[PDB]
Amino acid sequence: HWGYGKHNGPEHWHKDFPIAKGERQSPVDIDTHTAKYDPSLKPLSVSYDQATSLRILNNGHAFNVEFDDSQDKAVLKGGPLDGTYRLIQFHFHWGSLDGQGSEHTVDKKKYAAELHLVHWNTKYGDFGKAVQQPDGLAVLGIFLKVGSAKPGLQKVVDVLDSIKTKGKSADFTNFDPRGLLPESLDYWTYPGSLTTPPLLECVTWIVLKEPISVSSEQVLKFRKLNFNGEGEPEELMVDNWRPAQPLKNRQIKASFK
Ligand SMILES: O=C(O)Cc1cccc([N+](=O)[O-])c1
Ligand SMILES: [Zn+2]
Repeated sequence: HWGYGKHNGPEHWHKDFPIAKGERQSPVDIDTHTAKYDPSLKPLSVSYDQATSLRILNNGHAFNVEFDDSQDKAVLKGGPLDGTYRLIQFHFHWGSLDGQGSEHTVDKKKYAAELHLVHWNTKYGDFGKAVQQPDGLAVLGIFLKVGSAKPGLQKVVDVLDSIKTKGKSADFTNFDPRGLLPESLDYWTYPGSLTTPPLLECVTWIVLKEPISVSSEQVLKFRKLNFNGEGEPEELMVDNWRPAQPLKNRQIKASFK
């Protein structure tokens, strides 16, 4: 099955998921000089005051912080979006070293990590139906750089020891994702895909310009996770990022001047 190695990594995914070579794949490089300011874009509305996290999961590819998405409790709206998109989970992608890890790049710059807050369009009723639609998901992507610690991330880092290996979960209630957001909500947006199989072309991407800062210690704890299951040969969970894919016939739009 797919993963991030030599033998099963991104460069192989097309064999089981031919949409890997599609017209609207993600991530992409954001060429800041060619992304045009679009005055018709709105401010993003991130409403996470009632978000109800339930659990954290090592799925063997990353870890997921999961939310109760059975009511409109944590929603993303506005920005480039029509309608209302409910938060279901967040996760990250990161590197073996601070010089890589992000999926999107900015003028070819790779950040140490990238956070993805995944939301589904309520007009499709559930996640599984939403991923079948071109406007089914909105993913908010936030870059991480290494510097000052992010106090709001620490709760997540400290639970990771309990989900070291693939298939482990742990209760993770009352975590507030507002603590992961940067000051500005300036963004780039473009139409794209999931960045892991099945790579479905169902995402409006909203990538924030301003990274968050996390400490070296925090990211080092991400890198102590394992791709393998309990008791199997240890292979550190690092470099779980898909590289930039061809932009093809897409425009990246900027919310800011
Ligand atoms: O489980 C998976 O890898 C598929 C999946 C599910 C939800 C979000 C995703 N994304 O690319 O942001 C991908
Ligand atoms: Zn992701």
